Amino acid sequence: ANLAAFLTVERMIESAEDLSKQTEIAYGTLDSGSTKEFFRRSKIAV
Amino acid sequence: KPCDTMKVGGNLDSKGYGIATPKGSSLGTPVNLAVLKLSEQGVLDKLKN
Amino acid sequence: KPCDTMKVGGNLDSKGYGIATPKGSSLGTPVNLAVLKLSEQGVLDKLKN
Amino acid sequence: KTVVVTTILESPYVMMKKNHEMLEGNERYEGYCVDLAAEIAKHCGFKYKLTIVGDGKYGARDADTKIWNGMVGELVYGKADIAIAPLTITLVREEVIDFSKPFMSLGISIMIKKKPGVFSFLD
Repeated sequence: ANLAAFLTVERMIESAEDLSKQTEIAYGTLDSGSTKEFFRRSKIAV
Repeated sequence: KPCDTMKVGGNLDSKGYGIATPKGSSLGTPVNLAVLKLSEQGVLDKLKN
Repeated sequence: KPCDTMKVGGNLDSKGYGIATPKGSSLGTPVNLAVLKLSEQGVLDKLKN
Repeated sequence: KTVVVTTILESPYVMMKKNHEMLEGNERYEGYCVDLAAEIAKHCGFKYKLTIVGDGKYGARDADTKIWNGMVGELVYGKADIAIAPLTITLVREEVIDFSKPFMSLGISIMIKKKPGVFSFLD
C-alpha cells in the first residue's frame, strides 16, 4: 500500500503571489534598472 | 467551446500587433506615448484577461 | 554550469530590449531599418541559438 | 563617422575574451550585443567603437535630482551616440531618448537556489 502511495503521489511556492505572501524569504532586484522602476511605477496590488 | 482543435508546437516567429497611421499624421507621435502609458498602467493585461 | 539555481513560475510581464539613440540623432532612423532587416532575415534567431 | 557604442558586461550579451589582460580594441569584447552591433554598423555602413560605462549601471533617473545614470545619462548628456546593449524599453526613457524596434522579447522572472538507489525497493 505504501509503495502505491509513493508512486501515486509522485504522479502530481511557485508564483509571484506566493512570493509576495512569504516575507520570510527575501527578494530583491538590480538597484538602477527597468525592474525596480517597473515595480515602483506599478499599479497592480501584488 | 466547442474546443474542436488545438495549437501544436511553438511560435515560428515573434511579432507584435501595432497601431498604424498614415505618413505625417499628428496621431503617430501621441499613439506611441499612449501605448507606453497603457503598458505602465497594466490596462492591456486587464483587457487581455 | 554550475546550474546550482533554477527559474520558478512564469513571466510576470512582457517587454523587449531596444537599441537607443539620443533625441535628433541621424543614426536613429537607419538603425530601425537595420533592426527590421535583421529580423526579416532571421539573423537574430541564429545569434540567439 | 565612427559611432560611440555603449554597453555593459552582462553575459552572454557582452563578455571579455579569454586571457583578456592582453586583449584590446573592439576585439577584446565577445557576445551577442557585440555581434548585433557588428551587423547594425554593416547595414548602416557606419563605424563603431565598443565602450563600457564606468558606473556599470544600465540606467535610471533620480526622482529628486532629475539626473540620468548609466547608458541613458551617457547618451542624453552627450558622452556617447548609441547603445547596442541589453537595454530595456520603458515609458520614462522614451520620453527623453528614442528607442528602436525591440530586437528580442523577454519577461520578468524569479531566480532561486536549486536518482533511484540500488536498494530503493526497501523504501
